[PDB]
Amino acid sequence: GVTQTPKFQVLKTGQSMTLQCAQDMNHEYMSWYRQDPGMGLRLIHYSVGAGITDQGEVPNGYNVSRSTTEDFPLRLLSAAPSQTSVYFCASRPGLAGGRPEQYFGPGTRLTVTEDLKNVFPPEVAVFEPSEAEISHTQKATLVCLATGFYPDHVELSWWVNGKEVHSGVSTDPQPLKEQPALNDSRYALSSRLRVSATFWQNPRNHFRCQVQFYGLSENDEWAQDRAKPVTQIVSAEAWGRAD
Amino acid sequence: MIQRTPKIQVYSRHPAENGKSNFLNCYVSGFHPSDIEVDLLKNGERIEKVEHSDLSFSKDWSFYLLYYTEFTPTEKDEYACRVNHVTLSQPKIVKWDRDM
Amino acid sequence: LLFGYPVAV
Amino acid sequence: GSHSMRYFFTSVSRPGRGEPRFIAVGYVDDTQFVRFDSDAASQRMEPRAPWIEQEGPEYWDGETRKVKAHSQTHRVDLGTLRGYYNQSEAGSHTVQRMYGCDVGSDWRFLRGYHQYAYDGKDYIALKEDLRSWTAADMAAQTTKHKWEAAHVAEQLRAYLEGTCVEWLRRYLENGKETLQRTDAPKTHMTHHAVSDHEATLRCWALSFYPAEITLTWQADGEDQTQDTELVETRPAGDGTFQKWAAVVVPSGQEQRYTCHVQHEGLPKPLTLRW
Amino acid sequence: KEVEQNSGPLSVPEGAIASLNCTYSDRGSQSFFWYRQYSGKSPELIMSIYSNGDKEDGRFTAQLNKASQYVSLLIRDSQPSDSATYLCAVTTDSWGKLQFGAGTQVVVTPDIQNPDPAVYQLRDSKSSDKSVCLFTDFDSQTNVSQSKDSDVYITDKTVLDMRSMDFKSNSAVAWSNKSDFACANAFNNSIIPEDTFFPS
Repeated sequence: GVTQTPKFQVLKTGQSMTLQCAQDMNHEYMSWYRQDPGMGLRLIHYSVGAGITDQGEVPNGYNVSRSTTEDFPLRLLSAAPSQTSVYFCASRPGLAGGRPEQYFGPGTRLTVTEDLKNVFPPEVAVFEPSEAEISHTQKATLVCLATGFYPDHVELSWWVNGKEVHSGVSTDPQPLKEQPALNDSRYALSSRLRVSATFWQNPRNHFRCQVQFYGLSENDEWAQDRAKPVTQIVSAEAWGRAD
Repeated sequence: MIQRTPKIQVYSRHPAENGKSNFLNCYVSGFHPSDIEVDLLKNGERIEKVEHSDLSFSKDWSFYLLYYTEFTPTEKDEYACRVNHVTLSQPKIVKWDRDM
Repeated sequence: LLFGYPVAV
Repeated sequence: GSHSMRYFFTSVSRPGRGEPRFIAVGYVDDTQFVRFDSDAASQRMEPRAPWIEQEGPEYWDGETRKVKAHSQTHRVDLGTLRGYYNQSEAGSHTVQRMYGCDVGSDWRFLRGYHQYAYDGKDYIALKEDLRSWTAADMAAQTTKHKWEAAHVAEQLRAYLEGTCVEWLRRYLENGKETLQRTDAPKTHMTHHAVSDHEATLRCWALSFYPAEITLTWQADGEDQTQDTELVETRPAGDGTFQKWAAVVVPSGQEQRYTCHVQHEGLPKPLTLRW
Repeated sequence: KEVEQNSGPLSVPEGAIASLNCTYSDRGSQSFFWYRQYSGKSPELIMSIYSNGDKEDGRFTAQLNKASQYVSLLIRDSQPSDSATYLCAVTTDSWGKLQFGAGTQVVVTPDIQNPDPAVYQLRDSKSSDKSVCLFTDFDSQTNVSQSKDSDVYITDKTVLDMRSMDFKSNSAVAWSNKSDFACANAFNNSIIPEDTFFPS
């Protein structure tokens, strides 16, 4: 279908980047949109065929090419704090024929910032079920917690005994901003994992809360007593208390 | 490919009443291909202010087209139509018979 | 109103 | 009181002289209301009937767009086709497309169409069921498979059965004082002479609308129709039509003949003497 | 401007029906769609209508009235998984610009055949400077208000589901960094069901 990379990208005002997009359906009509809370989807640029390209509802800040019919690369010359949004690349057959249906690509998230420092990676921490709930509902809820990270580019998951579980997981939809006042406000995210006391009280099974973070590249200049927020996998783990 | 010869018709929009304003038509039809050169004649001289319809065709794919010009007839002022099409070894001219 | 979906022979 | 909407598209290849020609006309019965001509100036879909001048920017912007699409596909088809039959680039070829709908007196759907022609003869057509295609040769088969895979029948039928009739109804109401008018032919007969023996009788139908008409010669119930002369119904230039028929008889056997004028503006089929 | 999806903030219980309305302005529109967008994801085309009428394929039903230029999507049998924001698209031709509606946010609120409101406290390997009150098992009709004291954080409710046990549960968390932290205080801003099991 429609594929696009990168998934997440953090940037500094003035930096250049190109969002990639491809379609394996012999479509002629590709497009690019950006989604923001206050406006929903908004077209930036769009092409009906090869070598054809044209302005949209918001073409200021973006360039775009269409040498081949399968790729449609969106380009940001010098990044800007307003370019911070989610980008979805879509394609349509056009004059090619078939279902007049338009299909969207997975999208890419981008957070721009005047000073490339606030690339705070997360600090994960798991909290063990309570003797009250374990004794009551006969179930055990473990609350994980990723904090101080920025941008809000994280993928958190639960791994028990070397596998990932989705059964009892329920992490927050979209994260919070710790200081709902700040411009470069860091975030915090939560998640839960519910289990039967019989499983939690079993000394030999291990629980791990994994948090993928997306930060700076390994080839990014830096130097302030602190490592590069490079895409890390900050984790937290916990064991049972047959207690 | 297919070739058809234009059926030519030259008449007027209203009863040719010597003196009153009227319109002279030259309806060419059933031709093919589309390229066709049609002109209105007045005493053997090409009339300039001549209008024509948007090329259309019929159920059998033949093309029809109408050429008209406002005019005021007189017992002696001759009008004709001149059509040219590949099917025509030589431009065909058709006078106006006020009866038809 | 014109049909909105032509396709090539 | 049936009505219909038809769209006619012609595209002609110009060997060595640039892009091909693209004419597009849209009718409602025997009346035209829109056009597009690559050769024209505006290069937009233009009105041709005053009641279509009432639609807004949204309409014309859309219609212009779609006709350029239609042009674009056709522009392509000429090259595709030329390949199919492996013809030379030196010659010019013609493509024609026609589609539309028919509604009955109840003004509801009744028929749907879509014929495609190349060099003056059917290339492919949609069957009445709107789910099947009829190919005219081995080349046209390729087009058939190609289209049976893109779902042209599926989308067109939706158009033909739905939006075509919905918009036709809209036009009819809007062109009330024009499209729903039914003009009765102003018939009369004329008599010319060839010699001291044979005369020529000519029946005349004039100022009638729609064009649907059937002028007939008859001999007290017979068929003087094999040896007569018919003329293609011709437009008058003001929205009405004209037509006539004539026969030869020796200045005599002329009072027993009959002309049967049939038109929907006439309660009973007219009959004449002179 | 062009297209209007009725209401942004919306809601609906389980097993019920969800009706989404959409209205477009271009009479010439000929192709209508319905997309589903799960938070942080891409819109997955879920419905296309080409003729005006009722298309009911799947658990979804789509209605199209061209005369009123209105578009529908009724979801019979509500599952919490349907929790997503529904986008409505319309266009004229293969070259027309697809037009979307601001999207109407839908919410499938789970019923708890047996409610058991309570607030528990859970600690973690001390190298972390924070404690958390886990408010769980609320009635589908409870709402977790905001946080008054900034140096104190909040979380918006989330439904958790257990496949083998056929038990789900609503929950939300509270946490922060300072010598004064009460779980009574935690949710001192909302319709906490009275029955709060506050053990310590």
